[PDB]
Amino acid sequence: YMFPNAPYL
Amino acid sequence: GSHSMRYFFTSVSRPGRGEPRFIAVGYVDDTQFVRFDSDAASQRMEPRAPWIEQEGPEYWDGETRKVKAHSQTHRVDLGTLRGYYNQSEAGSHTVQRMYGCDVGSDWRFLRGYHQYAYDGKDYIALKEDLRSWTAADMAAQTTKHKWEAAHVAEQLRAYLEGTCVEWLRRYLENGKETLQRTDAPKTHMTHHAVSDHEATLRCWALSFYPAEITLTWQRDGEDQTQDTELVETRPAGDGTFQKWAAVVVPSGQEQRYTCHVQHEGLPKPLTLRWE
Amino acid sequence: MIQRTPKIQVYSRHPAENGKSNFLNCYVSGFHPSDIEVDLLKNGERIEKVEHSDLSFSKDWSFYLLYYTEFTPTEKDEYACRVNHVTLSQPKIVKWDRDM
Repeated sequence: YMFPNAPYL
Repeated sequence: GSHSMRYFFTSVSRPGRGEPRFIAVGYVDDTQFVRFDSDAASQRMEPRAPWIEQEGPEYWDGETRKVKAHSQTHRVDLGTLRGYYNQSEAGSHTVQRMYGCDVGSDWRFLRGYHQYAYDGKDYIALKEDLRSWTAADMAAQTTKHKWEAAHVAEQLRAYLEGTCVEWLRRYLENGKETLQRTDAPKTHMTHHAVSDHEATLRCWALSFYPAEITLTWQRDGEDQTQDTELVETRPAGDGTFQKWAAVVVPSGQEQRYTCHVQHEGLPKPLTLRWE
Repeated sequence: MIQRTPKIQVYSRHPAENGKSNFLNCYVSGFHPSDIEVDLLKNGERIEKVEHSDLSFSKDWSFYLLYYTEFTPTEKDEYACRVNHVTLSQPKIVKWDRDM
């Protein structure tokens, strides 16, 4: 179950 | 025993060939259980192990929603890094991301990770304390500062210590048959004459699970690390793994050599001899 | 940028027995960047029905893939894996040896 975001680099 | 859940993400720019490629894969220990490929037709998170096929549309829709968002984030990221390193629009570049959590043999949270690479090198990593960041170069410090202001470590720590390990434990129970199994190595040796005065003895380990194994040769009980050809552990394609280890044994010396196998699936470590 | 050469192993899923169905594998690993061309060859010619695993990577960021196809070994037929990558100046061909 994935983490909700990919935070912007 | 101890377990992990890990997600791996690859985003590759393809200048003049449309959208960047985005591949996401998820694993429990050495077992892949989900995938997403931006180039594929379904545009869905898809199962790759039979235990996760039981999960149901809420699960599949929510994992599809998250993986699609990531694909779009990593599209912006490719442009952002190109700016950070002053690179041309001509070249293809690679962003990788991995995260996940480890539990010990008590099934309690042990360790969490969340890190990135740009073009094959460490870019930024969450440190073990889940509170601060390791930034490789000057570009990665810009990212680090962004993430510090947006409290990204705090959100990640809560996921990695809570959600991540709760779903790991759920997977381990629902997929007990596949994920709590060990397959012991099936072992054998082969012997092939190099020439007239020596021969290769090759010690094999097949159909094992998980991938972790130690396979070594001794001569009269002295470790032969320097003089052993050892291949990387390789997948069989059916969820098991294979490995071999070989030595060159001069004439009439087979009885000096022992192959030693350690694996979680064996009741005791093996000592094999050609005789 | 970083360029790492693929390690290549060609092998069968089960120990090869003539006349019994099996899978031929070519495992490429340790490579960067991810663009790689992998062909399985039967007696020098490209096998058409070849599949591959989903692209993943190791702790060091380097990629790995498994290419595979169904095959029934015989005494006579020769099999190989042919790999091209930016690190290879020409395609590298590795022969299947039913004892590697």
